[PDB]
Amino acid sequence: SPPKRLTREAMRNYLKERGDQTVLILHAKVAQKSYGNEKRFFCPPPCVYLMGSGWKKKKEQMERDGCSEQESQPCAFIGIGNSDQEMQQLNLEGKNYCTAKTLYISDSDKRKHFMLSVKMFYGNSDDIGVFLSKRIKVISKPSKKKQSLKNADLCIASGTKVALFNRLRSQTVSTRYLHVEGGNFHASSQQWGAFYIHLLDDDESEGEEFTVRDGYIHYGQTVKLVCSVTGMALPRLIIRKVDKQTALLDADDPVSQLHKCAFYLKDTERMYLCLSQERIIQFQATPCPKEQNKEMINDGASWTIISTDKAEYTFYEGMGPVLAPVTPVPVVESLQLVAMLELTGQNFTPNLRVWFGDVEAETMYRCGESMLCVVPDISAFREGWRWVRQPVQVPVTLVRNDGVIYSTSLTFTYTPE
Amino acid sequence: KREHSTLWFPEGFSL
DNA sequence: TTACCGTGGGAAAGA
DNA sequence: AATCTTTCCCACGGT
Repeated sequence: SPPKRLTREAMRNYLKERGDQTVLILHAKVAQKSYGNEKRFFCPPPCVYLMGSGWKKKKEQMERDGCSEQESQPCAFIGIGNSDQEMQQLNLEGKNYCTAKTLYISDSDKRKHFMLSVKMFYGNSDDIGVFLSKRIKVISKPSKKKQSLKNADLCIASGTKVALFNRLRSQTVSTRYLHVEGGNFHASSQQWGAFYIHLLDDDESEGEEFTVRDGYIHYGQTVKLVCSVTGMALPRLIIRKVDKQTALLDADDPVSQLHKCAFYLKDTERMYLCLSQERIIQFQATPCPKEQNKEMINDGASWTIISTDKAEYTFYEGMGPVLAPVTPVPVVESLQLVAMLELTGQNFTPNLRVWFGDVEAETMYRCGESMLCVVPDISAFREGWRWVRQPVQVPVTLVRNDGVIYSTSLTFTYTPE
Repeated sequence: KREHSTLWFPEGFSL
């Protein structure tokens, strides 16, 4: 017989308690393909996080229900989605995250784009599900010609996230990523930061507070690198095109995916953002022989630039453990509009119902990206109102027929008049 | 001025 | 030591 | 033909 549907009481318990389980996948937006038997590793390595207080609440529930700490431990595997290619284990023992350092895509896959697939389950074999990353573009190898703004996916827009890495003499073991730890910028061989790259007008002053521009980043423009997590920023920089081991002062073309970059620290005596082991410094460039248009830069001063993305999924076992995986997790991007509310997003299915607080609404499934629902009358929240006397705000939640709750950061407000 | 941050300065070197 | 391996430059093949 | 993209090849300097 079908599993127990979420009750109004169970929903109220959840709305008060809110121990959500979140799955985060931070990865790069492009990937170079591997030919024959070689392995061209995804750099930065994809990172999976188990966020929210729900993981501890699930752990304690399983243990109280008679699980050992080994059985209550969540297990993860990552690989190229929809492929005959092998999955690799992620080590989550004693940490809430793990990077996949040895992922690669073979030429045997003829797709122009793919998604990473994270298969999850508990140590007792209880299935959690399969979480997909955002879409990743396959590249044969970067172009040696200037980038046109027609190929928007190979460009970098102001206000987007990038990773930056440096490699010494083609050695995989030497890979170091710009990262922020303990309030300081450093060059980690194991972790990477996703940094907002903001375009600044040439006349914009130095300061913790700054005005940003819109558009695609070009070499020679002033930029700000801000950690998406810590809010740590480096001084105003000029992004410069690297040719061999020199920075070009005259290049103004659009910055492309996987290009080698130099970060001139604006208004200094040729100081470039540079690494020295795990340390981040500024190192003075040397003038080029017989040429003023270029400067010779230090080994740790060339940085490969790559746009990054994030897939995020939130779920809660509203009526306790279920047979069916919690996946695919619906994500709600926006809300629009007998009064109807339209939901725009991903992974919607016919077994979902939209809830306004503890009130279940008449839901109409269109596709995996669209859902319509009948807004409950204000009577549902204020017993004898007949109309909206005062504004009433209610959370919007997606609920599966087996009781699985998928919260949204979105509310609905009953507006007066 | 609309974006906020915490400034971090790297130490200078020249060989 | 030898063996094996990503990575990036460059050659060859394809559109 | 000429040119840019894709696939193939190889050795540096790492484990």
